Amino acid sequence: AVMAGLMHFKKPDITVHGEQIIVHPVNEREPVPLGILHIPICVTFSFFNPQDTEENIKGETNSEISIIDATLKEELLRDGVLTVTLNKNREVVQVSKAGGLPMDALTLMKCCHEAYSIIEKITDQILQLLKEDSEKRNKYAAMLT
Amino acid sequence: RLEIYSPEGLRLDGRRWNELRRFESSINTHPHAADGSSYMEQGNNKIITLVKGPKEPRLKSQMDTSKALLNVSVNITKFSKFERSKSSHKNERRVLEIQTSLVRMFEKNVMLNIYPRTVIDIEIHVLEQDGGIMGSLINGITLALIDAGISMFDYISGISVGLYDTTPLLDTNSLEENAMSTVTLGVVGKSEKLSLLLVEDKIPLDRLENVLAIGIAGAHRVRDLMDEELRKHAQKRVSNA
Amino acid sequence: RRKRLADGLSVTQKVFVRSRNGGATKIVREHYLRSDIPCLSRSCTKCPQIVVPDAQNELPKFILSDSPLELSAPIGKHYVVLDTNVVLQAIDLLENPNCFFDVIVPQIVLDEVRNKSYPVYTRLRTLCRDSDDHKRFIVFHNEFSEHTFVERLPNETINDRNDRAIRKTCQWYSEHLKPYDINVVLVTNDRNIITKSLVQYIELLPNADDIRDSIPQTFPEYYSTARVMGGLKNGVLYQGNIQISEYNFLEGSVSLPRFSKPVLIVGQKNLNRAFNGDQVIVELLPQSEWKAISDKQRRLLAKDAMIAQRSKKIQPTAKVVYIQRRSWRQYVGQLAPSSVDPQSSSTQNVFVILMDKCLPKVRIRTRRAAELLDKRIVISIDSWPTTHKYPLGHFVRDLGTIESAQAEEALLLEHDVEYRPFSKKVLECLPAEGHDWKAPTKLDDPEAVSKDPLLTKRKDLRDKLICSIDPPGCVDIDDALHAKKLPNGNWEVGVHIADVTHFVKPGTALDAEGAARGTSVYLVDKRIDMLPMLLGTDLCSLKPYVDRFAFSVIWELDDSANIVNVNFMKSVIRSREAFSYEQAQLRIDDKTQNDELTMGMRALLKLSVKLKQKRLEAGALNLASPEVKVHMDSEEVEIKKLLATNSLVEEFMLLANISVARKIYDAFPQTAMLRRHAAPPSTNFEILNEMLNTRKNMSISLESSKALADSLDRCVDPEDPYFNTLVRIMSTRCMMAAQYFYSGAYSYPDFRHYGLAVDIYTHFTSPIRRYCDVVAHRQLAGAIGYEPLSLTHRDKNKMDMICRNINRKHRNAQFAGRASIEYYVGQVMRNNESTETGYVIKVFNNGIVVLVPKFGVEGLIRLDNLTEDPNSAAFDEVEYKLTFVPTNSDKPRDVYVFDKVEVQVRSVMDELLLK
RNA sequence: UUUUUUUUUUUUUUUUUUUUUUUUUUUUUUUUUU
Repeated sequence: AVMAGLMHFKKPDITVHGEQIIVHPVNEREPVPLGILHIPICVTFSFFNPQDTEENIKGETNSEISIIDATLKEELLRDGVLTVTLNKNREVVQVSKAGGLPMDALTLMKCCHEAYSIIEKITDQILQLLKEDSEKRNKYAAMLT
Repeated sequence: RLEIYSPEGLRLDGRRWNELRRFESSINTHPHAADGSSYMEQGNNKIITLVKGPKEPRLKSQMDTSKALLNVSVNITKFSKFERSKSSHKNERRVLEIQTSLVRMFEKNVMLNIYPRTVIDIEIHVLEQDGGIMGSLINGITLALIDAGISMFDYISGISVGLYDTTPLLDTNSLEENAMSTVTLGVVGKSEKLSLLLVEDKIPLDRLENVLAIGIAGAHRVRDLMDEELRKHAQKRVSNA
Repeated sequence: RRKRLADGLSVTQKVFVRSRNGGATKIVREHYLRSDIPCLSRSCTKCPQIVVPDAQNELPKFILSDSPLELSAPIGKHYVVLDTNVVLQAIDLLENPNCFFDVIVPQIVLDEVRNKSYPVYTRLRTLCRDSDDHKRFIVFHNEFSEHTFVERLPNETINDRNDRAIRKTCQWYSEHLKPYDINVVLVTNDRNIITKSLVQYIELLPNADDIRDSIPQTFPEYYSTARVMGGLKNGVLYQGNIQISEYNFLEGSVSLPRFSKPVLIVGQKNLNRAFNGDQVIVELLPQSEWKAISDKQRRLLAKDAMIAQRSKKIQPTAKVVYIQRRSWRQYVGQLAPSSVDPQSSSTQNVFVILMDKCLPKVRIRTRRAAELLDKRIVISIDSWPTTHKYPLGHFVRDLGTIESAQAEEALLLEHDVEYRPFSKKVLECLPAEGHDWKAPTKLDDPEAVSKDPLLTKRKDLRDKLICSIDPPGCVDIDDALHAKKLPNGNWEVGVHIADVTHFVKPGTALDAEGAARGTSVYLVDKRIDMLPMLLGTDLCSLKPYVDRFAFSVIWELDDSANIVNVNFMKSVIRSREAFSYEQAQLRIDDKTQNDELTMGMRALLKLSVKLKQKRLEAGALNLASPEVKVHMDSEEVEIKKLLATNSLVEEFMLLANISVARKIYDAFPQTAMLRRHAAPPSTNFEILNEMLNTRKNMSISLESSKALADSLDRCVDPEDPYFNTLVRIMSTRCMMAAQYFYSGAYSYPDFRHYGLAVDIYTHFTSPIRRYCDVVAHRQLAGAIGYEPLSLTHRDKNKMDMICRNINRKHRNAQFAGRASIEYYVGQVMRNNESTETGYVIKVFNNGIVVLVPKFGVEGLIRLDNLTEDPNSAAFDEVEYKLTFVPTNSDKPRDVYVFDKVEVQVRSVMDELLLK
């Protein structure tokens, strides 16, 4: 929501008149948008232990369970949580795993690799929706001439 | 403009790419103030940790009939850096985040279910700070908890790894932390399972596994050092007493 | 107090005080001491047993020779250890290929050099990196070693501690290498260990007479650094560039942000020892000294100067008290044949005149001035003491005899163009296969797909007849064309561009060298390339009959040449034939050939005709400016001509550039590499317009691009059609300069390019000879999902640095090419003395400017020699006409502009003159 | 062969924001293929 709102916003055009500034009304001089450098998107994972703590800490098998985008019922019973942010340039913006159930590192890397396929589709969807909204506004303004 | 990593394989302080800083720790330093205590020195870091409890709760509201309540408090002094801090750090969101992360880390390791209707309090004082402070906090908490005779499943060790272009550097200091992105890890025992993973700046997706492996090996060495110190202290304690 | 940790590794403490702008802070650092620092000598047999690999798992290499240079008794077989002042002052001797073959540089010396002068540190690091079987430099880490580390004694300056550390390092080498009878010599010009000064060591060499001349050699004093900083902070002192002209050497101007106009500096003493383009610190002068002792008074004086600049006709003056930065690069100059003494075989003092006319004279010490009387030399400037009237310098390198083809090198150094061959490290990045690199026959072969994980996207377009047209002297190929007819009646076109970015990777030495040289420099006889021969000339050029990787763009342009389909992809093709302009014209005009390839070529010709008609509809700024092509080959100054094929590929390249610009801007709206050409002012236009409506009686409209083009087209003369090109080239010198930039800097209205009336533009088609095209290729490869972009092209600061660098190198290359062609024209006209005509383009009150149409070199004839008794001259600006009587036959004759006079060329003593 | 059943305690929440800071600069003419 924050990224889409930032990419949808426009601010009024202004000019500097000597020492002070002038803020033009919107019905006069066509407000202008902001500059966006990249589009980050977050994904959250939830972890469950189907065994006891002794098996998790001293066991050889790794039988922990990971799901994506838990509901309210699921996230009230989870043992751990992980959030990762990524962009379309294959950059890890941030990773947060602040305690919880200990997890093997290969599983965490697999989670990080699964998040990228989701973020690509989300980015494309946002861009398409913004383009369609802009076209609708332009068409209505043309029809109102 | 400085030579962070020279063509001869040397860093600014003279270390190589896979070497730890000087590691010194002490146990039972404040017998009259707490049940367990430790003093940690990692490079130029200086931390005091005190463990109070298990004990009767202060208020009847903070009582649980199935397990104990665990609290962590972190105090960062105004003189811990070269430049004096303008205001206090007590109520910053960063400090609250650190405290919550530590509590959630150590909830799963301490056997809180064998101390019902009690509270355990951890108070931490940071006197000097020179990079990689989160791992030092983890190591100090582990040592102080073991010194207090509180049941747990295994050790947890903290470590920091920086990525300089294509070169991973182990156990970075303040100069390196201001010039590259870093990763902080918390490792359980001698396994590959992570209790904490913290990345705060940008890192390429195809360069993270190598950093993780380097950090895991470093944390295993840190665990070895802590175990050796603990065994030596126990031997001295039991030899005469 | 040090502690032993684990493996002979010790740690100490390092404490010092840092002084910021008024603040004091103490810094504490930890310092580790090791015992695995190798001596890096190939004769040692015990150090190779202590080395460890680095992060990339590479063992250290041993560089220093086991049989070094042998001097006379009693030293023999020596090594050299350097000193800080020797490195700082004598860097030219170290780079000399005739001395200093085996050199050791301690760590403290390198640190001090880096602190005091970064470029010298960079050059020293380059010397260390490029070690071979001729020169060998190493760096020894004496501070990190536990055998050579010393601790600062109480009450001792830092210089003493550093000198003691250097001597300890020299001793450690002296005893370490003894079993191999190798000695160490400490070279330092200040005041066991064999210690010799720079002069003493040179005299021991077997070729001292060949290199002894390269040894490095009342104005008010400058203010102290603390005083200058205090004055700058309080607002008392000001900083800016200084510009000095060659006509007057006793006056200069400095521009300051707080003032609307430059502040004048007048006086031989008011100007301290300063050059042109220096960064200086100025201080205002009292009102009693303006041209017609406390901070508060000086602020009041600054306010007075600010209020007196607007209207009062009194110019505030200033003086120089400090020099911030100095250019002082290597300068090309020639000996002055007036200070030489024939009756003197001893060392004498001579003077050298620099090619740059804005710089003063430099005194040079030598003893073989007779052999350099007629030659060009390279020198460097050392210092300008207060007592001396001229700066002092030393000889560096000898270019060659004056007027020789090779020596006249000089323009490359003066225009700052790199021409030395590539190093071994750059050539390492090239493919190991060399000329045996061939693309796979099948793109899906298991080995082909395994070796190229991205080969699953590369298309196969080897199924079309592809032709390329380039000048006969061209070798590197960047373009290729094809055509075919669709059944529905639409015309399909495709432009093939070489894929440089496949073999060039960001973060490599090859990439760094390519990015340093902004563009390739082309000369009529020689050529300087941005890329190595092996890659660009052979492996990357789209040669016919062989497979070559390329980037492909396809369009579906109708009979009216309207875009309906545009697509970009990376594919594999194979060129069929290569052509030239005249050969292609004879091919298309050859009627007996009825093959489909010529039909495709003529379809491309008609499509380009339609495209250029559309462009002229948008804007008709078409130019015809000869470059004065010269090719003598004396066991004939011609004019370059535009042919149909020249205008054919031009439209296709323009379309590709526009399409790539639009695509990359849509993909990356903040870091897209684009080019622009702003609308120019009117002063240079209005002066020409006034002159034309005075004499020629024409007018040029500045309404728009089409209006200006129509105005240029209006000026027609039935007698001399060459007058049209005269006003075209005259207007060609009035507009602004096109500059590269990144799309995140300016707004979209500022993206317009005036020359072609295009709202957005970029450079894409020639990645071999331009780095901007390489950047555009990387952007367009990242704009399709083929590969993610790198890091350097997603940051505004790095893009700005790249833009500045490429703009500077483009301008320098243009200047160098113009200088070379002008020099060749002058040489070909000096040897052959005949009669050559000319045209008048400018009238002066005491001269006439005459431009030769067949040569393109303007000439000025001074009235002092043009007309006898110059007081009788009469010129008026009403008709731009001067009245005089010629020397040969006295008669009142008037001179106009655009007239015809006969001009010849004489020798230059220190140029054109009336015939 | 009568006769023999032992099992402890507790009640209705500590009070005042986002800012969370270190290693040093430059210079005068469009477009394409070269």
